Amino acid sequence: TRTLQWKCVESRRDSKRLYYGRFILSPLMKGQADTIGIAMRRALLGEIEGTCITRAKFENIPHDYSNIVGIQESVHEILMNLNEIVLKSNLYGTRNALICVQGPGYITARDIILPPSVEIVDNTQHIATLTEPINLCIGLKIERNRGYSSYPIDAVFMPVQNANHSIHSYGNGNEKQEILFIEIWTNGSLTPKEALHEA
Amino acid sequence: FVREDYLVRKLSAQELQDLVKGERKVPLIVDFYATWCGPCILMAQELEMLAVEYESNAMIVKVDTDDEYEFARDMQVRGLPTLFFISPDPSKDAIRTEGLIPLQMMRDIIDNDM
Amino acid sequence: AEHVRAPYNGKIKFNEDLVHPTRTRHGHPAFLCYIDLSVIIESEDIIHSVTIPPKSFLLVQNDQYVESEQVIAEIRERVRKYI
Amino acid sequence: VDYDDGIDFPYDDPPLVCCFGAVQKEFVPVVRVHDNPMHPDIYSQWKMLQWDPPEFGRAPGGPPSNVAISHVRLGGRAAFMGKVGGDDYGEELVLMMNKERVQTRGVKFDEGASTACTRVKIKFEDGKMKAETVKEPPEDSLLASELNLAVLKEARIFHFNSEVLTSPTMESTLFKAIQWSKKFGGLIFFDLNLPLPLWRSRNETRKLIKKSWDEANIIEVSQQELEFLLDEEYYERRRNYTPQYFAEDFEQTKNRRDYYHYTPEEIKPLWHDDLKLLVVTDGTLRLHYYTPKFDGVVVGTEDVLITPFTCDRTGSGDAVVAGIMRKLTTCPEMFEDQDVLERQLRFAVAAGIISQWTIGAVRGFPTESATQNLKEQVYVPSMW
Amino acid sequence: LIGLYVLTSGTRRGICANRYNPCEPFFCN
Amino acid sequence: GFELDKKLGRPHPFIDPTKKKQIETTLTSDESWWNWRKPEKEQWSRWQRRRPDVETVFLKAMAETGQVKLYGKEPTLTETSLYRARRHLFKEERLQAERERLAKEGPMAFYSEWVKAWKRDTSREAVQKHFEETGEDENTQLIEMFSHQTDREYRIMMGTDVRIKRDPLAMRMKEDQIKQIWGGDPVYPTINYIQAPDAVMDFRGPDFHEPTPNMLSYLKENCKVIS
Amino acid sequence: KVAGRHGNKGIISKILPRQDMPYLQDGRPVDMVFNPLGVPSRMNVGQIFECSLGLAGSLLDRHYRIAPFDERYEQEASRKLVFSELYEASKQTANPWVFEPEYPGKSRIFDGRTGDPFEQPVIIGK
Amino acid sequence: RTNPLTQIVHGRKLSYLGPGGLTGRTANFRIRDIHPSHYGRICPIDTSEGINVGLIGSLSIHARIGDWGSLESPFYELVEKSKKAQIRMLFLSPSQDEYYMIAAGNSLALNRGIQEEQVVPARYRQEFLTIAWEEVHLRSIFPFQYFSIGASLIPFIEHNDANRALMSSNMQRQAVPLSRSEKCIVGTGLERQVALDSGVPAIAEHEGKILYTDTEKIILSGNENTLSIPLIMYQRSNKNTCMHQKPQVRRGKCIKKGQILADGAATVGGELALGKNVLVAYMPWEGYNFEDAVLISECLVYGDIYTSFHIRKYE
Amino acid sequence: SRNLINLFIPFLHVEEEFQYIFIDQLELPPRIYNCLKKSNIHTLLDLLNNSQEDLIKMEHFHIEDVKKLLDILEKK
Amino acid sequence: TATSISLGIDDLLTIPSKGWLVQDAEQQSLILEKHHHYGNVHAVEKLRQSIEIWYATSEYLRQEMNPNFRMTDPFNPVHMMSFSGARGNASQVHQLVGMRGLMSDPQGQMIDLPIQSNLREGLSLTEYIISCYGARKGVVDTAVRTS
RNA sequence: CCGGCGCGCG
Repeated sequence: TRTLQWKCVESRRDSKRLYYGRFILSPLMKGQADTIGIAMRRALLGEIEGTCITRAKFENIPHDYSNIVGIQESVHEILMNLNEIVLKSNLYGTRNALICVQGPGYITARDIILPPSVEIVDNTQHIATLTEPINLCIGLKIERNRGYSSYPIDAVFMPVQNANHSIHSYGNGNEKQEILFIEIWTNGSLTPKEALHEA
Repeated sequence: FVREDYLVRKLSAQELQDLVKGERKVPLIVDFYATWCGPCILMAQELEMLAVEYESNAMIVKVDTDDEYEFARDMQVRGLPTLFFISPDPSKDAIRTEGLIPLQMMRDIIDNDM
Repeated sequence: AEHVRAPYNGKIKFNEDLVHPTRTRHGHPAFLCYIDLSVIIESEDIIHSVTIPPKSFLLVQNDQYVESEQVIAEIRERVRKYI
Repeated sequence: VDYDDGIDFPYDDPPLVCCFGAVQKEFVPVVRVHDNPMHPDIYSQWKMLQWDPPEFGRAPGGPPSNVAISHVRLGGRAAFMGKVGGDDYGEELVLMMNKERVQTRGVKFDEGASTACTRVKIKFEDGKMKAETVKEPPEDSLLASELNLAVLKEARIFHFNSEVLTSPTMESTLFKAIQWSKKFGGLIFFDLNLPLPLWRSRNETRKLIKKSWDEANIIEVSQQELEFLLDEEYYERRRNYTPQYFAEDFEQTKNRRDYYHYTPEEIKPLWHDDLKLLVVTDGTLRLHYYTPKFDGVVVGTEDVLITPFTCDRTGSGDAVVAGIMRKLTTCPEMFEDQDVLERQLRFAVAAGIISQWTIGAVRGFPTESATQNLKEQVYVPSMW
Repeated sequence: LIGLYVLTSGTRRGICANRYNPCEPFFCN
Repeated sequence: GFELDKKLGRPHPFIDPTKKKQIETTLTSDESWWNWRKPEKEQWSRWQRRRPDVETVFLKAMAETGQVKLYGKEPTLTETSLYRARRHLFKEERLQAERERLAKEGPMAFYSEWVKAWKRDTSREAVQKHFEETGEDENTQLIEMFSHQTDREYRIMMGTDVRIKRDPLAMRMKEDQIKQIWGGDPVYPTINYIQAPDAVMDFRGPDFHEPTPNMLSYLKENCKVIS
Repeated sequence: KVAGRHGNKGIISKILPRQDMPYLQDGRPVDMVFNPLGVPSRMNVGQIFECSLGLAGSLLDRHYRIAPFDERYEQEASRKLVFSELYEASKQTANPWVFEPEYPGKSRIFDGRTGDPFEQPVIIGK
Repeated sequence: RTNPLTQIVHGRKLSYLGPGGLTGRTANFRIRDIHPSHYGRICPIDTSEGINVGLIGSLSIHARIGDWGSLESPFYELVEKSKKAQIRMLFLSPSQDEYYMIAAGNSLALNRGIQEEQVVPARYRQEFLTIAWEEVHLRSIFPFQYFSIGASLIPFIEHNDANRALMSSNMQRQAVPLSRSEKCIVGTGLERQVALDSGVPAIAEHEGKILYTDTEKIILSGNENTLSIPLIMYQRSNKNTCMHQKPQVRRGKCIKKGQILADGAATVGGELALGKNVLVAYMPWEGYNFEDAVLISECLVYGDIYTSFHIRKYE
Repeated sequence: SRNLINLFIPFLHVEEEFQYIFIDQLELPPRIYNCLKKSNIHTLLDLLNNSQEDLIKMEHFHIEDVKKLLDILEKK
Repeated sequence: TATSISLGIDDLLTIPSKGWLVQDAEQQSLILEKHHHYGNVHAVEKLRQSIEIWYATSEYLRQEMNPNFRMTDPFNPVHMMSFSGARGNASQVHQLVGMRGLMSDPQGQMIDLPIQSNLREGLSLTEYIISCYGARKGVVDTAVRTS
């Protein structure tokens, strides 16, 4: 119906934390595709916000460069694993979550007690492994923000992994129309279509 | 004080004859090799790994064909690398494998045939 | 020392009686030139002429074939050598 | 025998070749005694015997599957004819041949056999330990009813080794396959590659190989194999001869390596009527060729010292034979023109040279582009 | 210096501008 | 012929074949000095093969297409230098030809080269028939066709981007032509160089020395230091 | 201070957001930008060979351990190795910008601030 | 102890200084130069910068100290037919180095003659010649024969000017171990040698099986001998650089004597790993890479690509 | 500002409502087997990648061969 | 930045006639060595010839390097980086696209073996060792130019 | 809070 249309020409879920999408937008007048592409690229790479863990509190740790008896990973590795958890939320503020389990076993991302406004993208993400029945209580801090940043966690809030666009001549030079393609890679916290709309 | 770097022992034809004649509790794996043979290096490393795996549950020995050429020809050796899997039971028959067979193949032969 | 190089592929044409035979510092037979010698290269398209200034070594022979950029003429302490 | 098989077709290019025998990983068959052994345990010294090899192992050959893989890598089409078991190792071998684009339609599976495994019984005859075969491996147990007549019809060259002569079943199957191949117009390529048993005595090996020798149109032997088959001691004495007072020519004063070219009169005992080409290989250094019309030698070279830590001579003879077949299938004038024959044999020389630069026979087989590049780099342009 | 050299390097001329022997906009300011 | 192709700049020999003469007979090595005699046997050089480059491959491709014609089958070094001097004009001609083909055939026919899963007829007449029968205009059909393109095909099609403007000759160049840029396969196989990114180094391999013994344990082993 | 293994040293003078860095034809921004004028005066061509082959290895999931003086096998041995591995990565991953027949090793990249391509192809790598 | 490369190259230095040796002011100007007897024994590239240039040397990869205080390098001997020559690799002292015709070329050349008459570059009596193969006595065949460890870690070194090779060797000794390490995509194959001989990784002293692994220890048991190997965790060097080890094996893995058990700092999988593989462009960008400046992206910062631990000591 | 907004409005618009099973191991007739190689098909994955439309297009391929291929695949 | 001059492997342009000239010098060096072995020339005549024939060849490549750049690749990055006067001179570009020429041993004398390859092609093991003679001089002469 | 020795950077 519309003279100018857009559509998702390919959608692909490579893994639980890597979504792909390609979109088309035609016909565009000459010069419009360049403006749309550059502004959309900069918005996708800089203006889309994400939700991340930013602060985790331990109880029986001298410093983040020490070990715990019965836990295979040191505190530094636990913090690095916590930094890789992909979250999703539409709200702002410093929400807090809880990790409170008893071993032995594997502590995955599904063991986090989240507030109702925050959701887990990948349940299988690894945090630590308990070899013997020890107590482990970790208090987390979660907020939604842009860009990047009790032990502080260097949180990278950008959920779009990469973006690309291409411009092609539509055909005969009646108005030298153009075809715009946009490729978006996300971490699963939002789909490429959601990233396009939010941008 | 210093552990030896190699667990596979080199035997003569007479020593191998005495070993086969005598009572055997674990499988005996006999390797025929020559230092001028290129494939025998990889077989040597594989057999070192196999000897590490089977600490006391198998016996890995090697015979040089430049010292026991006639003995190798008698034992029906047509080339190198060649392995002989000798079962501890005298009633059973030995198995000759020719080529650079995988380590898992050696494990299967030892487990389910000796 | 400046090297005159053949500007075209062709046949060297000059009279060897206007030059004096010598021996180069590299051990080669050559012709010493003390006059305004004219050397003709009969190339594939037309005949070309190369002017050889005096006090120069002419390293080529009459009717010899030469390639382009090939040296045809040359213009021009105490060490101990052990064999 | 009586009729034909399948449907006649124009057939695609390059012409197909068939390799008959056992498919094995590595397993150089030619084994003799060498007088310069390295440390029995430290295999890091054994590379020194790769750049100073025993003469019989200068360009070792292997199973026919090596020749098939090398031939395919050199731009040809090849099919392998043989039997493997139905276990994991047989499937692994067939997968190796398939990834190399070798036709495995001629491969017969045996679900009840263990691939590359032979049953033997150990006996103590006259005070010495010996073994005798109880059940042959599936690679030696291909029956004449298990052949693939389409492959034998399409194949223009039939290739086999003398390892099949150490098995009676494989011998009968080989002779039936040779009959089928000669019926359809193919050429028989005998690549001797004498295994360890066949070096016991000259007369026994001559009697064992005479029939297959006479059934072959193309024969490739090493210098050691040829001299063993004719007379080992005579040529050993001839090499050791030194003039007592003065040389007969200036070249004899240089004490260069001996590259003696056997006369066709010396080759006469081993010649027969259907033999179109005999090639004697002194590694990759010399390629002595003999045809009913002419004879000569192709001068080659080698450099394994250019890469001392990756050089390995295993599979070099397979590459030479594969290059010979590759040029024979596409250049029929080799059998009749001497200059063309030498020019095409330089390709096989280059292929053998490259194959010595990598650890592993299959892993190091060159491609046609690399072989042609090395041939043009080594030789002057007038010898191309 | 490279930027200025590229900026002030003028048109391709002669055989580097046209493939064949020839047997541009006008701006007010 | 000549004197007109030279005037117009059309492909022509540098030297007119009619106005060409041989170079007579030169010295026969019997009336020549020792230093100017051709060697009896050809000498190995390591410079006996001509160096591969981009210019030779592109000139051979353009001679195959008829855009230019060379003196022989293999372009000379003079022709290679001339192509290096004038190479932008031919690429611009190819780009203009591609633009004209896009304008003539239409987007559906032009871009179906990089959409192999599209089996419908892509001519303008077929597009108009589809629009009349279904109400889906050319843009809708174009969007539908690009919905079957793969990511590999899309990335290949990026050579037609208006900002990239990849050479059409290079886009359709085949592997056998491309390999001649560097001369083909290296004589030393690359498999010797290749190592797995996750490989763990085996220190008992053939390229390693024997395991270094503990100095104290080595002293005690040789019975030099008491317990 | 950062440096490569070819005597190419330098001080970090500027840090940009990823949307400001120049980016490739696959849309990925680069991590470092080096001055090309440092090669001719310093005469270290081996860094150009390494960056092109490092890019090829990352796409092909390969590592390369090459002994020095590989031209003892053939002329331009390093060029044949790098160009053929660049083309293999381009063909397998369907990334035609990785190997350009017009100018091997170099590709057109785009200005992250304007989205317009830089006029000349740029040698990129890893 | 900055990195594993510095631990091993320090012990292989040769100095003309010290008691009984010439001082920088004392040093003659004909010394500090390269002598033809150095080939294969002293690296011609590696030297100190400053007043002590040409007075602090460095041993080659294959160099050996003889029984007379002389340096030896191995050469491959080419002999006639009638000679046993059980081992053709003989170490050559500089005194006998001159009187051998040593070639460095290859034998991949053939014309209508025979191979022995092809000419190759060779060394004889401290000069460079071009003689036939039949007149060659020894061949130099090892790839890393003439270089030290520093120069042997430079890929495509034959395309770099030798002046920058000296600078490149020094810079590799100043590399900081990163909090996370990764192997180089392109190398020379000597990284595995450096890792093994530095002692930074854990090397098994006894064959057996892996039974337990964690941050603080690795437990290996073999032939009724159970050992426990501790792992260094965030220790300090003399240069304020962190030392740390992580396991490289899993429980249930069979181990040979001399095989790797764990990876140390600046070591991944048994190789020297002093840097990172990053996407790079070579172009001018608005003067922020003027002269030798480097423009980087924020991804290298918030990704912790070049983050390093530094530990100071206060007494 | 208005032109930019109009350029980014449309993105918010809504609308009204076998790799290792090879041909050789399969018992195929020689005529069908050789045709597949001429068209560069070596693995059963590639055989299933081609629709029946393209199978008939290649030379020396008939309708009978198409039916024979389906029966053998159904039996394995 | 807008033009973004760069530097690739194929931008390092050797003149088309290097292979012709290197083969010519190789043929003359092969002939003289045979006749020197014959006793038709003496050692100094052979020592002079090899040095001067390869110095003339090296110097001719340097002269033709610029007209090759000016006529066939005016916008070549190596040419622009030096012809504009920005960074680098003709001598250093010759080391990259021509040939490194001849070196000298510490005691003044020249080495009777040319470096006939450039840095783009890759020096041989023998040539790289010889080129280290000039590398040592530069660092040593720096320690005396300053003091 | 003084000098020697060793190692480095520009």
